[PDB]
Amino acid sequence: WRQRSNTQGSILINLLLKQPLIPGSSLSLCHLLSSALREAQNLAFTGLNLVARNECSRDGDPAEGGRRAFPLCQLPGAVHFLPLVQFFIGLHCQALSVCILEGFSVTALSILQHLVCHSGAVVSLLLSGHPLLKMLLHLASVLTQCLKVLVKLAENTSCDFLPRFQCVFQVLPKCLPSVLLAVELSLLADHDQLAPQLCSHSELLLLYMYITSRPDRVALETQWLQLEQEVVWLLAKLGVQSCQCNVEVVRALTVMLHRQWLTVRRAGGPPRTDQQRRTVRCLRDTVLLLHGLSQKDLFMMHCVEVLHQFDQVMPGVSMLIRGLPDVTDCEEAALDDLC
Amino acid sequence: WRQRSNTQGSILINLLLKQPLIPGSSLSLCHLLSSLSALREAQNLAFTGLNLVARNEGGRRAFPLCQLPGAVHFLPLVQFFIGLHCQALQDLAAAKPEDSVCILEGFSVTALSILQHLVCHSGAVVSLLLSGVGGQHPLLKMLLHLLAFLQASVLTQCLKVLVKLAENTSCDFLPRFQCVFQVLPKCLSPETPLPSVLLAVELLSLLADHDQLAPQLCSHSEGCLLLLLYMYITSRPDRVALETQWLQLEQEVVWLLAKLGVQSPLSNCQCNVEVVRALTVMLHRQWLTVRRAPRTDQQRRTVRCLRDTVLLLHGLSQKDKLFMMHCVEVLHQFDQVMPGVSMLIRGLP
Amino acid sequence: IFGVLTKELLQLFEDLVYLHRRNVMGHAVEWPVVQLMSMQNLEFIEVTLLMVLTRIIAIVFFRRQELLLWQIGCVLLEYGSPKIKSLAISFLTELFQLGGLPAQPASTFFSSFLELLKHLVEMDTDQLKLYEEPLSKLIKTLFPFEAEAYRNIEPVYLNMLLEKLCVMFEDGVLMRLKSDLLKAALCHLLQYFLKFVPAGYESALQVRKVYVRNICKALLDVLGIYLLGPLYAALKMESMEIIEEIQCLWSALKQKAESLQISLEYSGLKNPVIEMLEGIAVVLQLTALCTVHCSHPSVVITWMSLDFYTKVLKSCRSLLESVQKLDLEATIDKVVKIYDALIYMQVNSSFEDHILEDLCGMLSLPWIYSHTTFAANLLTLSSPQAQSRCVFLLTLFPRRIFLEWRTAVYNWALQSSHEVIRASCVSGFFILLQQQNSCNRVPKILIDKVKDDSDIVKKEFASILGQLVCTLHGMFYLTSSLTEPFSEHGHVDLFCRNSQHECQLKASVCKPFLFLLKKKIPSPVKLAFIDNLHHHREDETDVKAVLGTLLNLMEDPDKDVRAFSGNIKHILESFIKELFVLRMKEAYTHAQISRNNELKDTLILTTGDIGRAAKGDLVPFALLHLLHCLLSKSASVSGAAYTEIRALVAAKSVKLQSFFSQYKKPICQFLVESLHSSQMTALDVAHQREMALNTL
Amino acid sequence: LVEMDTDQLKLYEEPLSKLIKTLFPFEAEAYRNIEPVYLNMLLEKLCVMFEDGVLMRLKSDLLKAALCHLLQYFLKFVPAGYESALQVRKVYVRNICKALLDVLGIEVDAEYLLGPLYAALKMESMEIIEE
Repeated sequence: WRQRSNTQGSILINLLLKQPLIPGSSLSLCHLLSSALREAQNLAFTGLNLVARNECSRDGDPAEGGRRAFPLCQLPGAVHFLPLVQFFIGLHCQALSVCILEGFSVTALSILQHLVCHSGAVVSLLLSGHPLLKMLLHLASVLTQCLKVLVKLAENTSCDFLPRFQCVFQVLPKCLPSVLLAVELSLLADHDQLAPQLCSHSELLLLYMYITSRPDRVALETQWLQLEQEVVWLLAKLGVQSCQCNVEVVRALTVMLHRQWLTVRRAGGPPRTDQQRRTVRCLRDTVLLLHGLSQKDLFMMHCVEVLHQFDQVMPGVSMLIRGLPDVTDCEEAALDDLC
Repeated sequence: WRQRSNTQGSILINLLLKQPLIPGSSLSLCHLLSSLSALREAQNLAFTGLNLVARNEGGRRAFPLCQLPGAVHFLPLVQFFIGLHCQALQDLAAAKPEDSVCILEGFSVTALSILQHLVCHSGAVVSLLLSGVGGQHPLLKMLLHLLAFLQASVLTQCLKVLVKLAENTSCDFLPRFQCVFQVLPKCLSPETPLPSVLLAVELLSLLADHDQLAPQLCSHSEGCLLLLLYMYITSRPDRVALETQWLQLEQEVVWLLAKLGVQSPLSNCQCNVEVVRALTVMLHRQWLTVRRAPRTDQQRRTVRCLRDTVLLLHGLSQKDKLFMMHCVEVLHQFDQVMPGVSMLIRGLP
Repeated sequence: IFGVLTKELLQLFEDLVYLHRRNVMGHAVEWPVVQLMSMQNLEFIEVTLLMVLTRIIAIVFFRRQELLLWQIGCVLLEYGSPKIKSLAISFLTELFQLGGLPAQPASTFFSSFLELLKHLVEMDTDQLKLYEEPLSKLIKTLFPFEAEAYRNIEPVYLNMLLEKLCVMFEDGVLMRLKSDLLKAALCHLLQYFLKFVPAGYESALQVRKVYVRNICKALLDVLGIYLLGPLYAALKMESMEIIEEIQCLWSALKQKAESLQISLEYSGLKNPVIEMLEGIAVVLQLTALCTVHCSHPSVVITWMSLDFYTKVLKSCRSLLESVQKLDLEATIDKVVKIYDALIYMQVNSSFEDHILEDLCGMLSLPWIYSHTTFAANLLTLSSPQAQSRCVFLLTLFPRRIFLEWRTAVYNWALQSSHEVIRASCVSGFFILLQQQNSCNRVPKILIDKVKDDSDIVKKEFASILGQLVCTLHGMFYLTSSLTEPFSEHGHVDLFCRNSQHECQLKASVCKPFLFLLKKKIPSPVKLAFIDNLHHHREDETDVKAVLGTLLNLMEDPDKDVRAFSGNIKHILESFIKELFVLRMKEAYTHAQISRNNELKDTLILTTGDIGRAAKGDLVPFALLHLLHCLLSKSASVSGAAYTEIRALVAAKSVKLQSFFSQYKKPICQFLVESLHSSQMTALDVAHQREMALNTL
Repeated sequence: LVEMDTDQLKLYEEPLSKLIKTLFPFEAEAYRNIEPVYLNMLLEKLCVMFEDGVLMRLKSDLLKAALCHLLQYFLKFVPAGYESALQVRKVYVRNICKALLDVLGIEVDAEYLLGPLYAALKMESMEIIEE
């Protein structure tokens, strides 16, 4: 790694640096840095750029055990960038012209996500509290993006330590399109281990109702698939853990299901379209979902009240599934059981 | 090449990155780095060029400077900044506020000085300057226009950039450069600062590089441009230069005087008469050293200066047909110089 | 003609570089490099070429035509191995001193330094012999002791230095055993940027201070298990950073010192006896640091306790009893030095009077006699420098316990006078009583005891003369320590080193010590013979006797020691003229008998100095005699005089022609009289007049 | 990639490359499809070979067809995206345009090159659309 690994992180620093940097923001991040401590943080940022130049941070944090799969680079001087991030936390503090930093702050968070990719240790420093990250947890779409950067941080975070990070967020309600992207949480299920009890609830179903709603205006087929992937992650979470709310999530799935397969039948085509290919993957997932529902139970009786509408979509889907490349035999076996 | 080559370019990028890496500059690159939209596009391009420099790591080369299409693109972004500085210089001529516009040009000039460092760092930027409009670069031509116009220090830095280019630059490129010198001799002033005078000595080095510059000569006295500049060097008032630093500027001048003699081509000349007076001024510095009678780096330099004087003394006899006559005007000093020479002999090992 | 030859030589140099470049590629090798070519043989030819080249480079001195060879030289250095690489680096360094650092070498020049840093962590001892301490000195040259080049050093270069900081002690390579010349260089390197604290806008600053804490872990290095004394000065610099910066980690370092104390606590043997001594070393520096440093607010902040230190010394005193006769010896001398350090730590005030009495017993420790609670029992319990250190411990005590004993100890110093111990006695006599100095009396003592005073001891006597002589009997502080920083690698030697003279003296009152300095006296050097006078009435004939000593100075065995000039002028500023004029006439007569220009030159410089110092016409009249010398032929004379007249003007703050009317007048009439003397014996009429007119 | 697997690379031939073309920016393209971080430059390292446009140098015409797909990717690259500069693209994809003229100079049939020629028609057509 060494310098060659360092360049990729530096390029991420460059993207914030590039006019209007990344996302068309006017600030270069260094430009955003342009009180006395904040000026010192800007000096620190130049030093971090100097750290990027050395390439010392790359080929750093070598052990891959526990956190972020294959090991992240050391990203030494990530903390100096973090001090600049703390300065970003200081900007817009009164809110937490007006909120001018927010757009810069979101850019800083995106840079922070690149930094999180850059250092496994830097993620550890944020977990220790960092402290600014805890303040961010204490405090719109950019905020949803910041949560997504946190989700990348969670993937970086080692198991159990990540559970501690889930503990760090102040409230499940506080965690509760761009919001839909934030829903597509799923990372915590991906970080399987502790917090299974947190996944267990009191009455989730409301989120399933939102999936039934298809509220986001874009209503992208890929976006729907991402919601479906989040539901699949929830299904995986339920298996790790070991109802009427589950039926309500099923009801949202059914509204998607009647369109699924029948929409494919109307197309009468192999799913060349990426959304069409995504639908084919979703149909295989639905067959897998049916197998999961069979594993759950009781569950079938709740399924039965909405079952007749589901079945009319299902018979066409079963023919569609055998044809589809995305559909798989284990999902198909559940479909055969439905047959 | 390989990783080491990439690092050298990265260090050059790092110097641009430091804000203000130049002393007296609030930021270098960054907010300093960035039609207004065309300039913004150039700033985005410059970030891309730095990324390109990150992506990719005997005499004519001189110090090797990496040449990149991306380095050229970064140079083009630098040229756009230079154009804004050049526009500021035209605005200053219009101006009769203006200092703030000048400060922005100075920021760019500091940026150019980083650019000059970048030019030493990258072969491609120098090659673009070498190509010129068709000659001096059109971006280079704008810099020449700035030369025609803190601002003086920026001009000295630009001259330093030309000198760095000159070691990289071919003798022919120096000939294209020549006559900028013809205006430059007019530009040089007793009022202008000693660091700028050191830059002028670098300009003298540039004259050695180009045969046409070599053709311009101290000989022909006042009519010759070189003799008048040499006469200013001979006076050695060095009012801007301070203490050892004043001596160091003099030491650089001594190296330049030595260089003309080393060159095969080099009062009939005003400068040769001035040089005997200049030798006496050096002798006065030597006499102060003799009174001290070289732990100090300057003191070691003074011993080096005395060795330079010994080479100078053979040259001084060559400079004036009436070598004795030059001595008679400087002769009371010359007797002191002989005493200094005896002290120097004790110093010599 | 040389330049054309040089151009051919440069092409030959380029061909050798090209052969190196082909080797650098490491792929295809050119069939012909000439003759018979061996790559090692070519390197052997190149090393000889470089030494000639280094002389040639100074001779070259060509702008825009030298850095590229220097840039080539760093690449050549990478090709070069060990000493062969080092000699080229040294040639580059000499060029570097003349050219500072080339802009073109830029990062690559820094890279060459970086390669050396990589080399230092894993360098063969045989490779180290090839490596040059002077090459390390050139690295020392690269960052100035003050600001200089380091102040002008590139921020990017500073970043390379920061990378260097990660290398070595941050690496822990510095803790790892290293060749001493390299280790001293490493200590110098921390000093060059960190000790200077120069610049640092490029440097981390507050981030750097955290790096400095990492550097502090590096600073312990071998620690409990040279540069460290240099580091100890560097550690003192870290303490200096705590001083003032605290005013508006060191405690952990104190804890680390406590851990070394804990090893001593487990056993006297358990503390390395030398290592415990090393911890004791710089304890005085710690005393200088913090509250001493604040002296030069609340005092709530506490320096490491003297009582805790005294207990450690008591453990040390037990350890010395513990040490075998084979054990201790020079190491024991180091333990005594630590006891001396404790006395330095006490500085103006001993923490304990009983501890001070213990210290007097400690000074005798290995050898006693002459001038004690232990008394016979301390003898019962069981080096020229060591004797001097024991004398120093007695010197540090003034009066108090054994105040009479201290006079007896001075007698003991008189009793043994061999080598340093004879020298040690001479230092002891000068510092024997701070109180005795305050009362005014002839010093006598050792100076009275030996007329010769030894030769090294005589140099010590000159140092004693600075304490006495011009310095007044009344005593302020009574401490010579002042505020010393670090005297390079020099041994501490005397514990204390760093407006009119010192806080009426007859020339007869000076008596023999004044007598001992003489033109006859060997001197070589006059050295501290100028002493106190060089650096707070009615002498009359005695003043004339002092003037005769000044006349011996005027003869000057060394013209440079005449030294007498200016230092004498300051004394003059503080009846003499008739004697001075006679002395000048005698000097001229002596000069004529010598018939030597160099002797005359020393006199001419002296005459000029006397005039510059003088606020009176008679010195100008002396200048007029020099003007008569200016009339005289054989060179020097008027050309020397014109410089002298300018020198007279500089002291004069003269009005030039307006000054000249004041300058001339009756003196001008004297000048006319000198012209009249030429008229009296023209021996050339109008031709004689023309030569006079040129003088006019 | 042009010579990484040797004969085995020949065995993958167009398909390993075709999978790569499908994998990034295939038909849909978009800012989302291509990472800003890979940037125009990640495309550019492939692009310098494209500027050479050595289809004859390339072992497989089908591999060239994947390269032709890459030329289509260059057409996809034209658009407004983060990490892409239009002036930079003219600076970069100008030699590749010269390479296409070279392919025009010595081709028995346009073939995969014919798709590149349509790509040559593209952008040149865009300049007609603007300038």
